[PDB]
Formats: sequence, structure tokens, C-alpha cells
Amino acid sequence: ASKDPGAVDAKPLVVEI
Amino acid sequence: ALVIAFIGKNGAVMAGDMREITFEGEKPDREKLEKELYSGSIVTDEEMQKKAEEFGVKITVADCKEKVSERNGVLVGEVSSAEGGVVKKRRLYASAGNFAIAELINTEMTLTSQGKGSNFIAFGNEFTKQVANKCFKDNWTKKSNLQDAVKILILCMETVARKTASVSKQFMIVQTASNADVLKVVEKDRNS
Repeated sequence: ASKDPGAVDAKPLVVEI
Repeated sequence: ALVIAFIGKNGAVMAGDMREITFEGEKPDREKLEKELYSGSIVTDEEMQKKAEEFGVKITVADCKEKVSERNGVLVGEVSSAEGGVVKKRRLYASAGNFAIAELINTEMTLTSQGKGSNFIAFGNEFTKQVANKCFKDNWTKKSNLQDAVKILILCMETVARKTASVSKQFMIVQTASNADVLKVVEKDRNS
């Protein structure tokens, strides 16, 4: 079970500035 | 895990932690530990080992993974997983006023989104994303420059590592002033 990121599963956060 | 980036009109800054966690043991047990770790429940590396023992999961932690780099004026950040033979990967490409997001679907790194102008992008579990997003919105001001964005991303990375054992205290930061087209880099990666 390689790596600690739910970043691959959970969707990326995109904030417009 | 956590990769964050700020894209501005004059450049882009990107920070990533260096923690890589491997789990070994029965699937229901690994799933129970994962849920506790990605929820912000486990704050210290001490509490992480005590929880792994409790659930009968052997855990190895490595804190030297370079998750960000700079190729041809384009910054590239990546988060990745391994679960039931499925390798998952997400990449962020950033330059001045330019960004793109690609995911590894099967054997191909596939573009899922992109944008122009100013943006803040956080890659992580639901907890690390909300914490970094809260830290950014709290310190960013409308006319802040790329130099202020460096200080802010350092504060985001420090605040997240204080709240969870899913991120390492050590982190990296890459920055660029180049406006190279990120879509060019995503194409180069598309194959292999």
C-alpha cells in the first residue's frame, strides 16, 4: 500500500484568484 | 500527503511534503488505520506507531520523497498511491498564468483540467486540503506578489505538518518566473 496521499483519490482543490 | 501551488501573473510557486507511507497487513486493518490517519486523528509520529500496533499493521515511513521538480520553466508536483494492484497518480503542472492537472488512467497520464490567470491549488486528503485552503485564504491579500506567496506556502506546509502524521515536517519548494506552456509538458508525459 505505497504512499500516504488521499490526494490521488480525494479530488484536487482548485481556488480561483 | 500534500502538494500546494500558487499561480500568479508573474510566476508560480509549488511546495510538497516528503512523506511516503507503506502499510502491510490484512485489508480491513489497513483500511481502519488509513481512515484514522487521513482524518487528522493521528497528529504525531508517536501516535501513528501506537495506532499501527493497536490495529496490527506494520508501517514504514520514509521522509525523503521529492514530490516537486522544475522541468523547462514548468513546475511539476505529484501525489501517488498503490492499492490492490492499482497505481494511482495525479500531477500538477504550473508556470506564470498557466496550470494543468493530469491523472494516471491505466498507463496514460491524462489531462483532466487546466486554467489561466491566478489560482491556488491544493492536492491532499480532505483534511490536509481544508487546512491548507484555510491557511491560504487567511493570509493571502489581493495585491500580494510571488514573494508573499512563498512565505504563505511555507506557513501552509508548516501548519499542516503540525496537525497530521500523514505529512512530514520536511518539505520542498520550487518556483519559476517562466511563462512556458504547461500543456507542452503534459503532452510529453502523455505517453509512458
